Amino acid sequence: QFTASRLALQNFDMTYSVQFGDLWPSIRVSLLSEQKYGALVNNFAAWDSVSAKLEQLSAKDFVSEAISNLRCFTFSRGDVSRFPPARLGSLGLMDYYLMDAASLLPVLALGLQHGDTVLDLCAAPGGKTLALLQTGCCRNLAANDLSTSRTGRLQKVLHSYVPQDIREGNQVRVTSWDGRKWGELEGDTYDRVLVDVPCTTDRHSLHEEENNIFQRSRKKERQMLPMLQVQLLAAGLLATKPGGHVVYSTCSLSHLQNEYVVQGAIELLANQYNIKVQVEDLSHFRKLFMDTFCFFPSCQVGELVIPNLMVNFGPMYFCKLHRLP
Amino acid sequence: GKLKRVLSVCPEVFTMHQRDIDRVVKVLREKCLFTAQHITDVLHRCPTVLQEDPNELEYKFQYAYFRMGLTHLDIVRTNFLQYSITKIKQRHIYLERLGRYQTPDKKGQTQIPNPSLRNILRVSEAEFLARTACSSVEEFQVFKKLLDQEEEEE
Amino acid sequence: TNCVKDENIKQIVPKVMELIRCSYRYHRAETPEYCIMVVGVPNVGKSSLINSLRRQHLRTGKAARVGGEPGITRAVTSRIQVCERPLVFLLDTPGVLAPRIESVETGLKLALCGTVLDHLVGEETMADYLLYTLNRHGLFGYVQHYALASACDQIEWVLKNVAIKLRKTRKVKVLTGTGNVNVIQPDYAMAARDFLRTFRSGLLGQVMLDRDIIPA
RNA sequence: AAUUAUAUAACUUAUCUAUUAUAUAGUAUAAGUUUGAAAUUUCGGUUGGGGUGACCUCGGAGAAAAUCUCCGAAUGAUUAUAACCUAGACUUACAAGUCAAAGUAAAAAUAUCUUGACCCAGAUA
RNA sequence: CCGCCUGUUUACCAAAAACAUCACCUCUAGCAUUACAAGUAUUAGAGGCACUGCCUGCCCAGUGAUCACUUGUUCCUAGGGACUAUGACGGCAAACGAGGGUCCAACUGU
RNA sequence: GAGCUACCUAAAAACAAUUUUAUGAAUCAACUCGUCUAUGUGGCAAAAUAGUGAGAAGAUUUUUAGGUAGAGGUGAAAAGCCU
Ligand SMILES: Nc1nc2c(ncn2[C@@H]2O[C@H](COP(=O)(O)OP(=O)(O)NP(=O)(O)O)[C@@H](O)[C@H]2O)c(=O)[nH]1
Ligand SMILES: [Mg+2]
Ligand SMILES: [Mg+2]
Ligand SMILES: [Mg+2]
Ligand SMILES: [Mg+2]
Ligand SMILES: [Mg+2]
Ligand SMILES: [Mg+2]
Ligand SMILES: [Mg+2]
Ligand SMILES: [Mg+2]
Ligand SMILES: [Mg+2]
Ligand SMILES: [Mg+2]
Ligand SMILES: [Mg+2]
Ligand SMILES: [Mg+2]
Ligand SMILES: [Mg+2]
Ligand SMILES: [Mg+2]
Ligand SMILES: [Mg+2]
Ligand SMILES: [Mg+2]
Ligand SMILES: [Mg+2]
Ligand SMILES: [Mg+2]
Ligand SMILES: [Mg+2]
Repeated sequence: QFTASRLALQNFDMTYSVQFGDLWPSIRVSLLSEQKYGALVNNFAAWDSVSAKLEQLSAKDFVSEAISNLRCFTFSRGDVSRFPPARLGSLGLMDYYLMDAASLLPVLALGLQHGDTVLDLCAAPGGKTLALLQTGCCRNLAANDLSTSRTGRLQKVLHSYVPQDIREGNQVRVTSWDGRKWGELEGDTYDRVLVDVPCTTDRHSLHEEENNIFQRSRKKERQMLPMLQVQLLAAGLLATKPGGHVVYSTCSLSHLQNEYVVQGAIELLANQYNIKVQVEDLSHFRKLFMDTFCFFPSCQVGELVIPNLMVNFGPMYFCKLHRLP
Repeated sequence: GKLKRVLSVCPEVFTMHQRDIDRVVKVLREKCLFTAQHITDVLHRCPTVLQEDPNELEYKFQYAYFRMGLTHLDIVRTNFLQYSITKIKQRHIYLERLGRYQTPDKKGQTQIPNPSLRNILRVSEAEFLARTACSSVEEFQVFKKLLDQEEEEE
Repeated sequence: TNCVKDENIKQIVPKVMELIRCSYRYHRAETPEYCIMVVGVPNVGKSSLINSLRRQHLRTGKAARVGGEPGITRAVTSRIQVCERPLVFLLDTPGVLAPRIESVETGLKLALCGTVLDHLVGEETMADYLLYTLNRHGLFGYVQHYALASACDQIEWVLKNVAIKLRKTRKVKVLTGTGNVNVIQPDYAMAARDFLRTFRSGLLGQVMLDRDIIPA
């Protein structure tokens, strides 16, 4: 009677062991040991206060160091130290958000520009959605999540981290509707459409026990995930204005669920709707964050930040798609 | 000769109170369930066992027996008790997650060849990492730190 | 493969592994246990193959009833574990021949090796076949084993010699012209069995019953 | 499985003797702890019947009020801190649950938005 | 085909492939005046298991070579001392059987 | 309540003929058992009859008196036996 985590571990061994070859051992200890958190400042009240204290702890912003307007603090290579819990600031806004450094990369790779309307088709609580608010280059951020409970969390996160003036009536907008239906609701509307599809959440499913995608009863859903992911990605691609950019991000490493999904979407969009979407090179990004990330350089489409005990930031897969017309 | 080595390693066998001597033996026989002859090997092969809190000693046996699959004879023949729990947990767990070790199921079957218990502990850290685990030294050092936190947060 | 002396039986599992890798598994793609199934005609060692692999890999012991005469294993049984590392199970099934064998000769050969109960053929239209092929193929070994005078190609003669050697006789009713009479006679039937049972035991030599059909 | 367990076994502190410089011995008993021979009691519900799963209370939407189709809650943040008293009613097997004039008192009207009985234990005054 | 064999059993639907069995194996016990036993480890008790021959797993510090290093284990503080001279598995043997399948001969009102 | 039955203690009995040998060997009576079929099924019988069978110098069978008692006894384990 294997538990949900047992099945998830069992299923991963047979598949991933072939995908990476001899890196599975390394990638396997990382998922079962612990995670590494990267703190993101709120940029609204303590833009300086939190930065000074964190530096005294020896934590350094990896984004700022790489450039050598998002700034997220992470510890040095191989340092296992933790971040003191976030606190409420003088202005009434939290000091910083603790998130997996990898989650920030998609946002950072989305090439945000000033005066750009941005859509989060499946806006998970905080995470990438909060980071987009941190950057000032937004006009009308939108967020959606098929489930209503998580959005309730999303509103609290925004409230505690975003001043009311910025999150005005039209500045942000939270609607709990289906994502695939979004293909019709809007069209050629949002310049940037960050689409993070619901995924297998490898790291989480191993540790997580409740609501695990690998439960036997939930078999129905697990098989159909690639189909649902394609539809959600298709909906976002239709919505993006001509010449717009979208990023497809996923938490897992299953090639069937990361590399084929984007290629699939391209073919379905190529044929049914007679549109062409061309991928954008991220190799320059690859070379920039070598110091504080561990990714295998064999991904045909997109990039994939595998975990590693030295770094542990992961697992993420972010692909950038530009709509040529 | 058995007394000679035992006395040298553990001079206080004669000087320890009857309480400590009896308690250690009772665990080995009443809880660990070592045969009469095996116990003598434990006393002679690893004299230091006589100075370990009975409960602490019992844990060490349990960890091997249940969470490693070693038989009673395997524990005795390999001088397993002489090692320290801290080192045992680090090396075994490291492999148990790398996928280079597996706990025999009910049937006693394992789908991978577990490396020799000598390889787990007897060899040096550099030998253990290079051959049994084929891993870099740094990653292990990082793992040791993480391991401790889990104990603290256990 | 030779089941009794575990010849070449190791190679089977790697080939099954490699062979499966090329194929698809669909519904069972997630199961980690590789279950394969053994079939064939009776008395080919089908049940023995279970045991030979059962021991060669798992080193456990016999698990399927191995018997000389056809029909020992009747129904499709449950799985029998064979290996642990690939975790390979085997399904054992009863021997099936055909609803209709092709030719009278193939059916005659198929009885030589012991695939079909000999009394369905009589054991007298089959002993003759041995002498033919044994002499034809040149394996003149029965003469030495049965201390026969010299090579021959007549069942009534060889079975006369074999019967005397084994000191076996019957009381058989013969029908003469003045009425039935019971006369002691040498066991032609018993010699045929023993002549068949020596051949099948391999002490009469190695044979290639299908010859000049394989070359072509 | 739950609750026990001077069955045996062990230790520990007393009690009672011996001794001894405080001390190691024992022990017609009491109090603990460990071990467990035993003892007592039980086997929720709904699901052609058997694996597993699941589901069992209340709230929101459809069918449209009988079973079916879907979402959520065992709160959450905001805050002006929202008093006492008392007509008439709603709802309702019981139980629990709703609304509220008048009067008085604080202040200088306002709480906005979206749930578990009894017993028995507590905490402070 | 199964069980080594003579034995044993579900008085009253099961006589057997079950049970016992010599042989083999593991565990426990260093001892007297009521069992074991008026005995003393070539003994006694508890329990497993066909025997014989044949086979192979474990395990058997490493490298120099009876010698030195590297290890290992401990302490004193990353340094300093102290110490370390063969198998658990299979494969098979005649004889016997009111055992369970099968064949032929003879025999017959089946 | 062990006059049945299970096991035990003490004191006693029985085993022809034939062949092997020097025996839990062989053929087969007495004796012990109960394989297969038929009859019987309120029957002669609350387990028998008639045939056919297994053992038959042994771990055999039988006789007498004693022992173990229900939270138990006995058990070459059938959860058998204990009127
Ligand atoms: N010489 C020899 N005999 C073999 C070999 N394999 C099996 N046998 C013999 O074949 C008989 C066993 O057949 P078995 O393994 O039961 O095969 P089966 O096909 O499953 N039997 P069935 O006829 O019931 O279908 C025995 O007589 C056994 O000695 C082999 O490799 N060599
Ligand atoms: Mg009421
Ligand atoms: Mg009023
Ligand atoms: Mg027998
Ligand atoms: Mg007999
Ligand atoms: Mg009966
Ligand atoms: Mg009887
Ligand atoms: Mg009988
Ligand atoms: Mg009977
Ligand atoms: Mg038996
Ligand atoms: Mg019989
Ligand atoms: Mg006939
Ligand atoms: Mg009596
Ligand atoms: Mg006589
Ligand atoms: Mg006799
Ligand atoms: Mg007889
Ligand atoms: Mg006889
Ligand atoms: Mg008896
Ligand atoms: Mg039984
Ligand atoms: Mg009675």
